[PDB]
Amino acid sequence: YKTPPIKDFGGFNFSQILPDPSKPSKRSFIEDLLFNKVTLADAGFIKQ
Amino acid sequence: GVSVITPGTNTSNQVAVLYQGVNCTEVPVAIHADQLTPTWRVYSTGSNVFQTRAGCLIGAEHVNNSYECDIPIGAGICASYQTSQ
Ligand SMILES: *[C@@H]1O[C@H](CO)[C@@H](O[C@@H]2O[C@H](CO)[C@@H](O[C@@H]3O[C@H](CO)[C@@H](O)[C@H](O)[C@@H]3O)[C@H](O)[C@H]2NC(C)=O)[C@H](O)[C@H]1NC(C)=O
Ligand SMILES: *[C@@H]1O[C@H](CO)[C@@H](O[C@@H]2O[C@H](CO)[C@@H](O[C@@H]3O[C@H](CO)[C@@H](O)[C@H](O)[C@@H]3O)[C@H](O)[C@H]2NC(C)=O)[C@H](O)[C@H]1NC(C)=O
Ligand SMILES: *[C@@H]1O[C@H](CO)[C@@H](O[C@@H]2O[C@H](CO)[C@@H](O[C@@H]3O[C@H](CO)[C@@H](O)[C@H](O)[C@@H]3O)[C@H](O)[C@H]2NC(C)=O)[C@H](O)[C@H]1NC(C)=O
Ligand SMILES: *[C@@H]1O[C@H](CO)[C@@H](O)[C@H](O)[C@H]1NC(C)=O
Repeated sequence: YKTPPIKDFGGFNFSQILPDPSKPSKRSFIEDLLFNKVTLADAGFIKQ
Repeated sequence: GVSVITPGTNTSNQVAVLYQGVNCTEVPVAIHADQLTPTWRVYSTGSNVFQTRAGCLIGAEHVNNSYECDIPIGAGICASYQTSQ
């Protein structure tokens, strides 16, 4: 389900919790904070 | 590790292999010139070698469509058996 472009939610606000396209990782603002807060190790990237 | 992808014994004998966590340059170096743990090398010729995040996928034609997962592979990749077949 795709959120409608118009954010007419009767004054309620969700911009921070909704995804922002500008982010290369389509993550909500709060999600980005969670990612940074966790000191992840062994990400499992392909590397080379 | 080396894992084998199959759609069923008799649905087809065609199968694909995955070198999880490997680069798609050593499996070519794993050609019959040097005998690694795998003995078969006919598919080591490639002609359809595909590199993905999970590892090196060989023998499986790479498409650019989207469908529900058929057989899990990893890192956002699932393979199926569709059409030609
Ligand atoms: C939610 O409330 C506000 C007012 O309508 C709007 O969301 C707000 O968007 C700004 C982004 O501009 C957030 O911070 C601001 O950033 C700018 C730079 O872009 C900065 O110059 C400002 O000083 C400010 O810090 C702001 O935190 C954010 N607030 C909230 C509650 O999300 C948005 O219009 C409203 N969204 C909805 C669905 O009503
Ligand atoms: C798997 O093996 C191949 C080849 O061994 C690797 O290909 C290499 O990829 C890097 C870039 O990702 C190439 O380095 C490049 O060098 C130029 C200058 O020559 C630089 O301007 C670029 O920014 C980049 O750093 C490299 O030439 C290329 N070949 C080799 C032998 O390294 C590949 O990276 C390995 N991993 C994967 C996922 O393919
Ligand atoms: C699935 O579709 C995408 C396109 O949305 C394929 O990516 C690339 O698409 C272009 C145009 O069809 C292919 O043509 C080539 O484009 C390059 C761009 O650098 C150009 O230099 C060449 O002269 C040629 O016109 C391109 O080969 C194709 N593949 C790339 C860029 O890697 C994608 O290949 C398709 N996936 C498949 C067939 O598995
Ligand atoms: C052999 O073919 C039938 C097709 O209905 C099915 O049982 C399956 O594809 C095969 N049997 C197996 C894998 O045990």
